[PDB]
Amino acid sequence: PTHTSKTRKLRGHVSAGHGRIGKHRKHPGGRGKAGGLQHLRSHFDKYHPGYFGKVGMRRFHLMKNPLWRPTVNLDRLWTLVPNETREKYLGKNTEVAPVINVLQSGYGKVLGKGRLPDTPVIIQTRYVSRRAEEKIKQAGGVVELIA
Amino acid sequence: APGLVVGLNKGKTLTKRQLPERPSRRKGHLSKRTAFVRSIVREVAGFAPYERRVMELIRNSQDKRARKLAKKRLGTLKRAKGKIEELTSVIQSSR
Amino acid sequence: AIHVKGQLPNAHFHKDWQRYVKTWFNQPGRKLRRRQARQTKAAKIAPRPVEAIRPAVKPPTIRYNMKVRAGRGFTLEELKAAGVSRRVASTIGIPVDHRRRNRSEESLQRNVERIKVYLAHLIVFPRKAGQPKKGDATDVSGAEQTDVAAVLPITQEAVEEAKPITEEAKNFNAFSTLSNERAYARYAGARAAFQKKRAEEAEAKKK
RNA sequence: UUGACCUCAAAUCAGGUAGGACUACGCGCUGAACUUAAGCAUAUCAAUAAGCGCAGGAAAAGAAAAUAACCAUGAUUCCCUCAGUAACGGCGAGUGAAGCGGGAAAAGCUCAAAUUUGAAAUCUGGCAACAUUUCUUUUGUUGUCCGAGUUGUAAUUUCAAGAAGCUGCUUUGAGUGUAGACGAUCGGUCUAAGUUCCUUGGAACAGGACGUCAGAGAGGGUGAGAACCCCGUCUUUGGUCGAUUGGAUAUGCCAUAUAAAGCGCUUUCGAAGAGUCGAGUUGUUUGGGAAUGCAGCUCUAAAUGGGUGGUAAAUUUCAUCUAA
RNA sequence: UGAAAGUGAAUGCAGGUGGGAACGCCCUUGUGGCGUGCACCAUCGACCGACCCGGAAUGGAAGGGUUUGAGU
RNA sequence: GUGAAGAGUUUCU
Repeated sequence: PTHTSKTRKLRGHVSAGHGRIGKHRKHPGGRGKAGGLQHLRSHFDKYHPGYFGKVGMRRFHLMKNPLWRPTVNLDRLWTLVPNETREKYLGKNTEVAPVINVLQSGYGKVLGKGRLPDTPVIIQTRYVSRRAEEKIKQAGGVVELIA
Repeated sequence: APGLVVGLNKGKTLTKRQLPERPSRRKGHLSKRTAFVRSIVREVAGFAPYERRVMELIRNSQDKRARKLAKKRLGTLKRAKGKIEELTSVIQSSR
Repeated sequence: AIHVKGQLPNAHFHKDWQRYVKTWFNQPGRKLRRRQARQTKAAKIAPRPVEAIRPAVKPPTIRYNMKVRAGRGFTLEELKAAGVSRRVASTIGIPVDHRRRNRSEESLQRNVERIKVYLAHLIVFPRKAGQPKKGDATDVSGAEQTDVAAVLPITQEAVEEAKPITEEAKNFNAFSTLSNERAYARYAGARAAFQKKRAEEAEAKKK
């Protein structure tokens, strides 16, 4: 609040912490971030490299909905099923395998990271990486593609 | 219909059904009464000067000149080709 | 000038922004006014439901096509399948959407099922009191205002918990199929051009 | 000569209408500069200030010539998010939307394009009569006559359709009086209680003692800090006007009520907005980038045609919509 | 990660080396040895994306690299 | 806009 501010302690000091020589005049190097190529170049080149220039193609009217594809890794596939489903199937030997719908969980692609249990499991996803599919096959499960 | 998110026929496979006919999409068809009215109007009013010039070019067998003139007068080449086809049909009917 | 750590400033306050500052001090008042307005409407239209029955539709785009939400109104084909005229649907509180069309039997059956449930649970007061006409009811004594959402909630599709792993699934190659299908779609036009050349440029070997 | 029609005049002709003011919000036109870019011209300030025209209680927008590319959505407006993102920018300073999704609220429709052609079935005005009133102030009906109108007023149709049939279909608008609830009610309230004693004080509304009310200890006044002195505060039924076919069986019932919609087999069909769309160029504007919108000039269309699908051009497909 | 089309992180105890907190076991008083070893730093590798390769219609699976990333 | 000439199916005077 105001009572704990530095201004209350600066009362009585003439320069208010801004010095007697340089003072606290209005904008002495310009306004905003102007001058980044001429007199702010030393700051720009050492703290914000790559600021000036053009790189890449333009895409007119980009819509992110067709590009929506969140990813999940293998070491979280068994976290998407309820606890009762995990107790029923994980580590057991059943005639049927649990089905994990990654799309319903809110992911577009299944990526291969971490390990999987040896219990078979069915993974439904729009996309899957090659390593993820190989590890799922090693674990005994299968990947069926959905839309 | 692969049923996947990639491919020529991608997408979830459902039970397709016949969509009902939309009367709005019937627009653009030529009616018998409208064609009769347009024929009468073409009988009463003559041809535009550019239409006559394109007709002369067609009768002189200068197809490229007729296409260029119709394109310049009517804007797009699609409209130019349609006008040339119509004028060619009228010339054939006249002959 | 800029000499401190952090990202470069990007404040969009070079106009007279203080003239058009919008405050929300009337937010509780607006909430109370809207609550009183809908309470007034409920008392005015009683015993009719406060909200009309809405169809269940699939949102567009791949980001939301896995969900189910409420639509604007039932289509003409859905009303015809449910045996409700479009001129009577508005009277009995069934919205009509002429723009939407049923491209799938699944959506058609889902919506006509919603209409049938609505019709079964609907009580229609006779226009002439004590003279029940065709389609009306004579048990209007117990009628009261009830929410349509409770009767017909918008239900998301259920997932399959488990199923046997088939040998066709075990032999299926998901990643290879995705790559091959993407390549097939990408180079479909090039193959079509090659087929056209293979036909036209080889027909020259006839004469 | 007269009459008819057309066009154009005049009347202090009969009846009307407009101006002006208010501008917080609203719809447009016109339109800067200071300033920032550490200078400065593009840019920015800003599609702002000033100027001008025009409304209401809201205005505007609005039921796709709309998105999307999906398992598809579905009038308009507003909020959150998209997003300080795509994009624009001496790519410098800076600027900067839209689809989807969630919510508030939801309401749909009307004409022109058709031969009623066995009947202009349409409308205004004068006169007269009969009703009506927030109201002797308001608003209609009927009769007759004269005008408008065939260079087109009525009816079924508006593309979601629909018409002509063929063809089985089924059946309804308007006065009064009682019990709860509704704008305002008010003859305005049963709406509760100390002004007892002692001290100080000019004055007790201060302190102390003895009490009281409280669904009322919010506030104000009274000669100083008053729940009980006063106005008030809290709770609380009933008189009256009006709506009282506002609603209930709105009774008792006036008399609506015999000609009018609906699904369905079937075909013939199915009229759909022009100096408009579109193209070029110029200016301006936009995030819109080989033109986002607007405007001037030139050219100037078509009927499965035309618009849109955010990179200019040609060709072939597809999706969506149906402008002027 | 790349401009993008796209691809997309375990050889191992989720690796080795050095210092290293705390703890445990001994020697005897030491600025003592032994065993693991949190955090952090330095370093040698492994994996993912990009690039440069060979590269045995479409695909780039294995083998690589003096490299490159705001990665595991 | 309307009518006559001229120039090596047309528009220049």
